[PDB]
Amino acid sequence: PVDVSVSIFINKIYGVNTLEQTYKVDGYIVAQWTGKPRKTPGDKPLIVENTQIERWINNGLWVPALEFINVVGSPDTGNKRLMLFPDGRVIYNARFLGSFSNDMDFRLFPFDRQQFVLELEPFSYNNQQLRFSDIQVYTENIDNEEIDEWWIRGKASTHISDIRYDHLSSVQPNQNEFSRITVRIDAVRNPSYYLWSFILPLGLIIAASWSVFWLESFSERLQTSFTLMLTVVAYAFYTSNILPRLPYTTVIDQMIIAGYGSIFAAILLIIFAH
Amino acid sequence: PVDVSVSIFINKIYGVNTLEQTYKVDGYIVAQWTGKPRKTPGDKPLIVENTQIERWINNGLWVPALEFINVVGSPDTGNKRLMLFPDGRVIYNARFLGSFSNDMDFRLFPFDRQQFVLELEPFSYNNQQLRFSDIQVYTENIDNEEIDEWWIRGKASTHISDIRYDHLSSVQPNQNEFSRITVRIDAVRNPSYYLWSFILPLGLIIAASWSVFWLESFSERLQTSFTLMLTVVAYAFYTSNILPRLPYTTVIDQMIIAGYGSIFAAILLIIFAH
Amino acid sequence: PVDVSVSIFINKIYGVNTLEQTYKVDGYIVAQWTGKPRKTPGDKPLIVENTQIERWINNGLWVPALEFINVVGSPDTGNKRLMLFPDGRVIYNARFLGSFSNDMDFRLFPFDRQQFVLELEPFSYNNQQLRFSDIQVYTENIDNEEIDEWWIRGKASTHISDIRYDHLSSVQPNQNEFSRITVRIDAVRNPSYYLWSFILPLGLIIAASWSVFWLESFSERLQTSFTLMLTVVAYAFYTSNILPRLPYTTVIDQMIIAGYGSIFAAILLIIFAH
Amino acid sequence: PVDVSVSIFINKIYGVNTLEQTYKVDGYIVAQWTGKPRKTPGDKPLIVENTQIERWINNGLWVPALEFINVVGSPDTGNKRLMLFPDGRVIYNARFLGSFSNDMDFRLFPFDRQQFVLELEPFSYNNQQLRFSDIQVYTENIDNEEIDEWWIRGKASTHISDIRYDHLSSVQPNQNEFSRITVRIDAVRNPSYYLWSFILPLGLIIAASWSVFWLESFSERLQTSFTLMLTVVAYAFYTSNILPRLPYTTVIDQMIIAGYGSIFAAILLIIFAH
Amino acid sequence: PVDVSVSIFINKIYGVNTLEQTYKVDGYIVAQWTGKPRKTPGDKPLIVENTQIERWINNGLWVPALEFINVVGSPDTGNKRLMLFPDGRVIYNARFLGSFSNDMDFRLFPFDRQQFVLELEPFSYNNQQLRFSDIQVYTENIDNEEIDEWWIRGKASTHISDIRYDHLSSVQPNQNEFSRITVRIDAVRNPSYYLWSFILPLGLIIAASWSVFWLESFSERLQTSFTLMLTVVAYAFYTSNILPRLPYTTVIDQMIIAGYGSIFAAILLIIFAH
Repeated sequence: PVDVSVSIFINKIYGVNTLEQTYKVDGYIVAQWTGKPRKTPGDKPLIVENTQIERWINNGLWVPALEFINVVGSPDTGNKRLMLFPDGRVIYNARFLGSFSNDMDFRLFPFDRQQFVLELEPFSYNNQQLRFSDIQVYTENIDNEEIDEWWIRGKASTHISDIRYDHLSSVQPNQNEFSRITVRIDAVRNPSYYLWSFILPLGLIIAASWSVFWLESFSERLQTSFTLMLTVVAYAFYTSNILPRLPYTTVIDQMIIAGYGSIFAAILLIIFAH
Repeated sequence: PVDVSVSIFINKIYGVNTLEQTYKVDGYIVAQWTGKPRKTPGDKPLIVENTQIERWINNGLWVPALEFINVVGSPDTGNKRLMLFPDGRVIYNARFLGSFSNDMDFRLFPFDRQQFVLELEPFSYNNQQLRFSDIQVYTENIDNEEIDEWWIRGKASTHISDIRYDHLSSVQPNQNEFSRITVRIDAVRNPSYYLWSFILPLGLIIAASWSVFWLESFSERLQTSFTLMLTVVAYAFYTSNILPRLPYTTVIDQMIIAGYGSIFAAILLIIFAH
Repeated sequence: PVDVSVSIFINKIYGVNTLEQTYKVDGYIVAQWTGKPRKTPGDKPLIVENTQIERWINNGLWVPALEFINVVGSPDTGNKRLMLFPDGRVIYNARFLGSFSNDMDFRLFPFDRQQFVLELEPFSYNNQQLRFSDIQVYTENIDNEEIDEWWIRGKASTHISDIRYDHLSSVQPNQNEFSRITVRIDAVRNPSYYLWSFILPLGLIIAASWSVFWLESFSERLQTSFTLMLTVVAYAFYTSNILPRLPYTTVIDQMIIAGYGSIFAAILLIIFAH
Repeated sequence: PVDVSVSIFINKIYGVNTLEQTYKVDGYIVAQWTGKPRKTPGDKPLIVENTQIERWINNGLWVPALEFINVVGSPDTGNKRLMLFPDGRVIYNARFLGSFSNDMDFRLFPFDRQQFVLELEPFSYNNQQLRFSDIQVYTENIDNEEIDEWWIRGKASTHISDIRYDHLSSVQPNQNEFSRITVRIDAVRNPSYYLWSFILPLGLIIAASWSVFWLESFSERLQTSFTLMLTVVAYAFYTSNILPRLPYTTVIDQMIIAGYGSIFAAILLIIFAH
Repeated sequence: PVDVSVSIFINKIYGVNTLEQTYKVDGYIVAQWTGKPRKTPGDKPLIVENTQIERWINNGLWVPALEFINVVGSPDTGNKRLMLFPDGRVIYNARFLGSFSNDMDFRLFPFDRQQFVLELEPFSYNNQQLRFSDIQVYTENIDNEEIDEWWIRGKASTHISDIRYDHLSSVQPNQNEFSRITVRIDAVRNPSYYLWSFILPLGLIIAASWSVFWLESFSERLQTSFTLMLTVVAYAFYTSNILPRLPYTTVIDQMIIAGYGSIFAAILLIIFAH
């Protein structure tokens, strides 16, 4: 089994779409392994850039195809480098960009602590043919940065495991477990914008809804309550465009439901009084 | 006729757009068949990855093109593997991602029970040239998962049938029936978000619309009724962006129509009283 | 002139964007012609699938490029088949998907009767080099189906004509007329959704606007009339997102204008009374 | 210098996005020049279609790359034809589709008179190596047509000029001026939809805002004025989605500002009266 | 180390999306270096256009791959020219178009002064193999232009630095520093549209909110205050669609918060008075 040393450098993390539950990671991947010795022209190592790499693969060079498990669509791979050394070591450099997905729960939606997970795996070579030696993840550009509305905390966790694929067991009986690399980056959402845009004005709405019981009337009090109902509907307008359609309720959703319940409680209270 | 054994592994199902009536399925497809024996270098089977596969096809290797019938656009095929064995068996591995479409009725829109259908078929080889032996669908990653707002129930149904194409009968008189694989995954929509976002607040609107007949007046009662009309129009705003434009009416649509009818009934009632 | 028999099979028609005045047609195209006899290996016809077709074109095989005249962008061509027969006949099978455009008038917008037109034409071969023998259009999948909000009525009309190109007359003086195939599918819009979503509620708005003259007041009547004005503006909100920006007025637009005129007529009437 | 005769045929002009200030032009381009005589098989001219053209370029054939200067993104080039004649003349036919951009001022926004400009230029050959002889633009399909909301007036202007590039002066000292073709099509916007959708209802709003001074009250007059303020805000909602963010003000924008000023003038007037 | 002289010509800067914090730069890049002397056919320099360039790279020609560091996605590279001179000098011309990103702070959002940064760097060659001699940036087309809503001030700053990559230190111990070119264009936002669209009408809202204390009542004053609350919510609707979700507050956001605070201050003031 060929031992492959991966070095994932995260250039930037952007495009975090909470509705689609996806994010875009740009960076470079450096895979290194030792193969058969070769006689390159000159004692210096020879560098193969994009396209010229194929001629070498048609000649018979072994280059693994390292795919991303949790990618959405084909990754937008840019330039590729294949640096071949006389001794035998091969260094494969490539720039990747793709949309990655995660579970991404939203129980505490303004105060999310989500993990950006990159899963890397060979497409066709199992651990009896290709083993991952180690990975160092260099998240130096975004180690402590306020990317989008997200705070990156700490370093990036690295993990190497074996994944058994039961769909490949019928075609490959004894050898179907694949070496997988998991790269986890813990991210904390910045809650400031939601704090001054949603929670505080809806709190003012709740206070104004409490303030309707100071009238010595019944009809214009009803019109006031339905004006507040229209205002709460207005606040529920641009609520579903910031978080996905979740079966559970979040803080903004419970505040909207509390506003609806407060208005309807005022309605039933004045109807019971009448 | 070459017998081809397919093994569709569904990695994830996502992007279920109810307006477009489409969904995105990501996964791998494993086609296996036995051909002529060949002398690979070494007794071990030889693995061909993306691109190097073509050289083999130019040499004269028979590799079928398994298309998706119900796909929207070209599928975003990633890496491909062609694992050739000395004996003769050929294993074709490929990763697919495309937008698939189904009939997808919405009679009970918050309580949908839709089927995600994948149809697989050879493009050019009929059942006199290529027959599908069997398919095992491995939906283990999403067997019981809350993907998007959808619940996957049970396993995946497998079916192999023959499809007669009458447009190919004029060019191929006696041999125009094609072997087709249908993969059905039954999905149940999670109704919780709609339950606390649409039905309950519109029920409060209906209760408030009932509550207008407690006024001893005529003009401000009219202004109250038109304020409620504006509120129901506001609720009809973000109604057409969650389900497609259907000839029939659904539960949210009947609740909106009931609100409109209740307000107009109040209008005609107070006009008849005056 | 080579006689080419086309057989267009319409798999589905979807994505009918009335704002862009475009629609998406998916299906297969079967072109058949007789060329020089050839000695294929074996008496059976030889099938060339995607990619391997080019090698044959580099060898010198004559394969026409049948383009779509009214397409928007490049068509998303999937798999291609080239079935070569010993005798000489060549059958060209290809799967096409593209956005097509038509004139698509909207005088009676909820009750549209539009035609989906597919125009097929060789790119480089005129009728002195390539003539279209006949076309049979097999619209069997959508012969009577409720696709989107559209009803497909009857069969598909077929037509073969010669198109003179005056821009090619300066470079080709005597031979610049091209054989063109026009495929027309008559479609009827389903008016039910608009009937229960726009016409009926706006009729209720018109009735409520008539109902303002029952007040014995002047100021709160004015406030009622401007509340109705705000409601009509709300109904004009999600009006321009369902049909394109047309110089003429349609039924929804005339209903909105009638609502505006009714409110302003009420305003001028009460001002004249005062 | 090789004299190249261009013949641009405009099939259609569509997708005029005023916000992006871009438009989509579909059509064919016919470039013709005379080169070295060649012995084609047979006295008839030989036609090279897409792909087979490259083999000829690898053989050493001189085919210029005619780029579009004002294009947005890569043009969506479809089929290409290279018609080679025994004598020597070469005719290059290609179908282009791309997003083009212009200055596109909006001083009189409902009554725009904009020019659709296509700029064509060789990428690498200057006028010491490639000169444009003439261009005839055949805008016969859209000579007098109501495309989108735009009226095409007259024919298309043709112009051939030399463009000096100062960025190529350091690498090419004496020869850096390039022959450029400018194709201008004058377009007039159809003002009918805006006339019955924006100007007339906002005029009714202005009349109703004038009508507030008929009340013998102060509080409900204030509530009426703020209802009209909410209506003008509603009309300012779907105002910024039809024209881009311009430093200057247009007719719809001045009408909105006049409505705001009229309401605030009413407010200050009644406050001064009180 | 090969000295490479770059000449970046900025054709246009457009598509400045403040929400995505990205912008689109179109233009041409001219890289020039001196290599081994060659015997071209004829004393004149030989021009290689797109595609034919590869044959030369397969022959063994050294052409660097100059990537963009801050690009979003793959750049939409169009035509490429490789002009080879007898002496030895090679001129590489290419047209690039891609989405670039910057830090792009928005402390003074209507009065932004942002920098459009283009970072250019070889993908595989370090400064021991490729050194950047100089860069001249020719921003002559947009030197003083009102592109979008942005004013370009002055010329473009040029900078050449060495970037040490610590992720390449494990694979290349002593040689991992790369020559980088930074091109900065200072841009000033045009504040006119925001000045007459947001600040002035919200100032009128603030004045009207001050004007509520002129009523001798309590209930209709409350209804007036909640009508103003609904108007401020309406103004907060189309506020989050022009600037991204920032942790800090900007001028429009502070004006919205001031309106909310003024209305709630009026509410608490009249409640304290009652």
